[PDB]
Amino acid sequence: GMEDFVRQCFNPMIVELAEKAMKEYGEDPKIETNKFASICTHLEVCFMYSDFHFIDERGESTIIESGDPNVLLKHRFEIIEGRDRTMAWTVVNSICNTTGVEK
Amino acid sequence: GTFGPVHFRNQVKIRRRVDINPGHADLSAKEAQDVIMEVVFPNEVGARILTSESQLTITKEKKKELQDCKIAPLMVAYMLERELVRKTRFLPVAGGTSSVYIEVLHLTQGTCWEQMYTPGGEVRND
Amino acid sequence: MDVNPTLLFLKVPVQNAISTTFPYTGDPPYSHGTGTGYTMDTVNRTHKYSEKGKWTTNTETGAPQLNPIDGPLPEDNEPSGYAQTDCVLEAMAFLEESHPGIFENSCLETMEIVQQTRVDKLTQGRQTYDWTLNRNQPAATALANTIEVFRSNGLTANESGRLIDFLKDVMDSMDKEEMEITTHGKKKQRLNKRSYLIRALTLNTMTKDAERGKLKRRAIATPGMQIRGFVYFVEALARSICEKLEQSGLPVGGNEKKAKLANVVRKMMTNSQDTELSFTITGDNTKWNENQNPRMFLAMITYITRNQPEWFRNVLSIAPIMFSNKMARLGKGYMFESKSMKLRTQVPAEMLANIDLKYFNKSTREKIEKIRPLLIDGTASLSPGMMMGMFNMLSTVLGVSILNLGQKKYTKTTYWWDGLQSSDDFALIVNAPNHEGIQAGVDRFYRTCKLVGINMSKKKSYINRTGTFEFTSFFYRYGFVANFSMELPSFGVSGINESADMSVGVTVIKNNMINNDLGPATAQMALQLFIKDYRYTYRCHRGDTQIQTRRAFELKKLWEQTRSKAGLLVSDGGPNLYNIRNLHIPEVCLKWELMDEDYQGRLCNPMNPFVSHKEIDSVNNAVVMPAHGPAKSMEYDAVATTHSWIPKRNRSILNTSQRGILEDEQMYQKCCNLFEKFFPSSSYRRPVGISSMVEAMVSRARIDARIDFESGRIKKEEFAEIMKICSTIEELRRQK
RNA sequence: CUUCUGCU
RNA sequence: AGUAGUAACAAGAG
Repeated sequence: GMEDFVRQCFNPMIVELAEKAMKEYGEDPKIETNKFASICTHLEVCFMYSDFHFIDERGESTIIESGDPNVLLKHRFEIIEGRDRTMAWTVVNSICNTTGVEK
Repeated sequence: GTFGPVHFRNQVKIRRRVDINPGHADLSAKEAQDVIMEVVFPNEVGARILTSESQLTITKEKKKELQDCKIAPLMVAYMLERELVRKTRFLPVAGGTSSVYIEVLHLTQGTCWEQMYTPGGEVRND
Repeated sequence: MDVNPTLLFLKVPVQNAISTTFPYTGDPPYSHGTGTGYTMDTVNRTHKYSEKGKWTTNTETGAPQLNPIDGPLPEDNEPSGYAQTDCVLEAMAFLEESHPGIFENSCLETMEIVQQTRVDKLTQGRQTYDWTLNRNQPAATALANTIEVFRSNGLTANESGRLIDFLKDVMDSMDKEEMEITTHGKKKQRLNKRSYLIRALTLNTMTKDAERGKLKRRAIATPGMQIRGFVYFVEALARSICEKLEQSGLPVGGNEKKAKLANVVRKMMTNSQDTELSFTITGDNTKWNENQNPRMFLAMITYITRNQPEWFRNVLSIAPIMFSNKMARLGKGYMFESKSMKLRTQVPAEMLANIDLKYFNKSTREKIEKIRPLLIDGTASLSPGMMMGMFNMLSTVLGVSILNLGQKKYTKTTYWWDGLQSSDDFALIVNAPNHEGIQAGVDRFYRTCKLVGINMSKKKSYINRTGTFEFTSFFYRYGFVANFSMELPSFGVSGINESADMSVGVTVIKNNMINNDLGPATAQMALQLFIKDYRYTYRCHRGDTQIQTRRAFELKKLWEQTRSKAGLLVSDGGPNLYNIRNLHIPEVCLKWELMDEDYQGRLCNPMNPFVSHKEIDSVNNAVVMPAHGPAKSMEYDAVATTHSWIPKRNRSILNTSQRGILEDEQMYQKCCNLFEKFFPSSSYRRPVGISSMVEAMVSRARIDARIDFESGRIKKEEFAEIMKICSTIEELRRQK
């Protein structure tokens, strides 16, 4: 039906993240299939918006698809989405308290 | 504090709820915890946000005062909770029921005597 | 000239001098040996008091059961448990009529409680029977062991963290065909459905140590983890109901209880007609627990939960159902000796069902013979009565219902009654036009109680003119009298730690001055005696003293080095500065202005190894057990100082089979203490989340490393190392 | 024997 | 022996 489509058309961690979020949200993943697919698309896009993007020593944004673990690259984007509320809001406070941007 | 004469009388202490920790008059339990969390664990605050001038002023003053404090955060939170959350208990009182008077209740009001005492510092207008 | 202190009562009223009649300055009578004899005697007495009931055999556990409900009416003043269901229901209905909406509102609140209660709440309390080990374990340990066992058996609904889900899991486990448990050689044991049921309804039994005012010892019981879940909701409902009952003095405590009793009694005496004679009956109820049948509590729960959702009725009624099928574990067993051969031996209680009767004395032989029919797998069936019932609030509600039934609109006669009831103790006020009316009212109240099974103890009760009585050791003589002997055990060194003892001692003196009528001169002398005992107990005598102790050298050196001797804490040999003026000020703050800066810094150094901090629920809080009543949480004001250390833990488990459990505990602490280094608010507020700890800690480490890098708190090399380690941790978890 | 323990 | 009193201790587990 739909759950199989999501399993076959999304990455394992993406479907895992979406389903877990569904569990913490309250809805059953096997019943609200439209919500599940919408969540998977949202999670996926959010995570893509940070894939391969890093900041070099000059502070300039660079793109590195083949990520070298020995290169001192700082990820340009930190994904608040895909984690438990608590952890996400913890990251939010850490960013606001250090950088100073309004919460 | 100032000590007056001790008068022997037939003290009649009635049991009623009295203030142990007056706390902060402009903050409720929630407001107190909100400030506590924000002052001791600024990162772990969560979705809560300060929504009052009193909360903002207290948070600013405590943060200014707790600069470079190595004391265990749990003790800091416990002490802040003591100072902020209002606490009351049923005690047999004969004199004033304010916290400044209840804390020295043992010294002031006796079973057959009363010790005129005036606690130091300022007193709440209310 | 034979001196006789009792003659002092010829002038001073007994109540005003009641403290004199309390021997609490002596050691309490402890219990020696096993509690098997007392448990068997309690079971035999419980079944004898209901011997005229209906005998049945359970289809699940297979053990005999006794149903005394609706049995013959009491034909003698002998204690009887044959409660009548119609009378109990009628009493509940009249209670609801006298206080309209009490059950509806109490159910609404209790319901919400049920929705919002978490599994952690079962960690509160102590000494729960862990069915996985057949031994008493701390509530947290028994809960964790039960949860781990359930998860290994497929019961995975408790992960929601709601207590109702754990109860649901308990129900499913009850329906499980076979259960798997782990033992430690980390062996695995299989339990059939019948055996599981028996060990799930089993109640462990021990002896009530250090009980005062009683000659013969008694036996108390502790339930398992399954029962505790439903018992909590039943007690919450009973508490919510009792809060609305004027005659129920159970939920309140301390001065609040005395205030409630004084107000209630005052109003009762007031509304009484000027032309109506009044009398007061004081006395306990004989064999209270042995006669309170769980079926009656089931009936009351069903009546209270009328019109409520079926799930609420089921969850509330599960507790009485399990208690009606409860089995009491006999205990440690018995001990035999041979004088000729000069050797001792112990027979476990599980062997009493098959052991020979020639080894026991006449009394124990009779007790074994009388309990043998009810002995099932080493546990005795205990359907009748309520062995050490936790339904203190429910029983209080039933007693209050009987008390409320004495209004002039229910008696339909000139006489009427009211009063106070807490657990098994009560004080009844009867108003009647004449002595004949008083007698008729007393007889009617006694007979009605018998109807419900409650039965006043004519042995330890008396009736006098209204104005003086005793209720739960509180002596009312036109006003509650301040008894001080009851608080004597609370004096002296509490024994928490070197710092908590001082604050607790001064706090106890202050509280007794405020509440228990402690005179200022007596307070001074008490303070002196307490400081002397404190010094002799912790070996913290004054530096200038010549007393020789193994700790005298360090104290002497500290005294010589310090310039301002008065600033030293008493625990460091400093002089005592307390007095009536400052019994409420912690000693650290009291001496802060006099402490030397070097010593002040050393004593309050936050990096000191002695100070340790557990959850905030256990910060500046201690458990104190007074002469009567259960343990109470006392909060004391104390500054975190090197003196606030923790005493050594018992190591007797280090040379037993269960030593592995202690090791596991160590491992758990090793993980929880590490989590505190990642999430600082873990102790102040309970962390939440479904992710594994490792995942949360690694994520937090990555976030903190980035934030520190951006802020500059760490260098590029340190950040690279951190992530490298985080990636290694993720790989380690995946590799397994 | 030695090891381990005094609430388990 | 003694403690003590409805059952123990007068060491216990390796």
